[PDB]
Amino acid sequence: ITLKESGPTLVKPTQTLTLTCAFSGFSLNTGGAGVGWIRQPPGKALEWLALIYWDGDKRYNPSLKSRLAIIMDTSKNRVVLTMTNMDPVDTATYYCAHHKIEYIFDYWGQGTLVAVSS
Amino acid sequence: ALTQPASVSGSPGQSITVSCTGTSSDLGNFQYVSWYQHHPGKAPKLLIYEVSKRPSGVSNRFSGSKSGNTASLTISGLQAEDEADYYCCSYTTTTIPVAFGGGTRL
Amino acid sequence: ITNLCPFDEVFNATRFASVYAWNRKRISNCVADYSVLYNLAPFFTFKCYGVSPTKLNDLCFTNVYADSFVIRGDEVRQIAPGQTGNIADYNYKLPDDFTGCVIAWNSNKLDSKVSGNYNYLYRLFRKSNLKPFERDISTEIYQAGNKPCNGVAGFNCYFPLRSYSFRPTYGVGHQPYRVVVLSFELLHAPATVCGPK
Repeated sequence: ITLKESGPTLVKPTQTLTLTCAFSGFSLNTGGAGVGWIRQPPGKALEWLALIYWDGDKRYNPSLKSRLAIIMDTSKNRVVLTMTNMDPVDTATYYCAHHKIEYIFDYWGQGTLVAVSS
Repeated sequence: ALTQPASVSGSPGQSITVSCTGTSSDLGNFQYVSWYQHHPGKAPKLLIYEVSKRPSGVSNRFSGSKSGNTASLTISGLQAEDEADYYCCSYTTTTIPVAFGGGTRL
Repeated sequence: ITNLCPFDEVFNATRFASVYAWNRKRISNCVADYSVLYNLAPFFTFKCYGVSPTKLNDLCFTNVYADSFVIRGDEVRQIAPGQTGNIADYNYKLPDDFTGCVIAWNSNKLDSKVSGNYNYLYRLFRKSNLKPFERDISTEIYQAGNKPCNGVAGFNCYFPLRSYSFRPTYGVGHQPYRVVVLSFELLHAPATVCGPK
């Protein structure tokens, strides 16, 4: 059970992020499961961003739904995170997670960090 | 969001305990609270689910319980590797549905 | 006499049909013992109206059928032979001479979503009542008494479907609580299913 995601380590603030995360083997025949993304800036605390179920449902968080986008490969290859209007206050590292009801975030990944290149 | 003790410390071996708490109006709660360890450079992992339950492949020294509007976890057997953060998470009902809280420091 | 017929499909399906449109899966030509049920989950209710679960392993059924519902919270009590209510006047119904019984368990872990699950719909109101064991998938705008309307919406003209918002914080009393309803007939015809002996 391995999780891995890739993205550009250096990003110009005007550039929109396009992040891809792939999972190698899950129980795809289930209900109420999915994959979400979490970020952690230096210090302060965590904050939840978004998560997508297997049925294609789309559940962005309030106050940030404008600047987020989701692309589902639908072939279990990977999932895609897209955000617009990168804000230097949001420089942090983003983690993948196997969302569930029992397990809030069951498994995680090593994580990749990105900062503005202004 | 949630409030947690910023700094917690105690003598090694035994005699240490950490807790989380929050406003009862915001958090319906009644279920679904968990504690996660964090390490520098390593991915987080789950320790406890549904207030007080332990998954497979975890140490027996880790447990916890909640009462009223105060959730807590019990840790015993302090070694040279238990110096890890403990994040407590649950479902809220206003604005963001997920609150991670302040956390801990070891 | 053959292998175990697939109760693992009815009781362990990935998704369940909505309350307004419930599917049926006819099961026949199998030998099944009601023992694997207890290894599923803590049952909120397991009340049986025609027989006792302990003695149910030594009977032969002419035919059986399995349903699939998504009830809301503490309103499960109205699934009974005679009790009326919103889902007992405009949705699935039960006869006054019911046979078989009801298995229900908490499904908050499987059928729940952050910000609620809208995939399940129920019909609040109808032109009249409905006799037991019928379905009505037709969807049309419903007026109120006198003023005619069609397609458009406004004063006393609105859609006849409303979507649940289950959420993961509603707690007991506002939770999915999946349920499956069987149906038996006692030795009226040659038995398609029986128990081990």
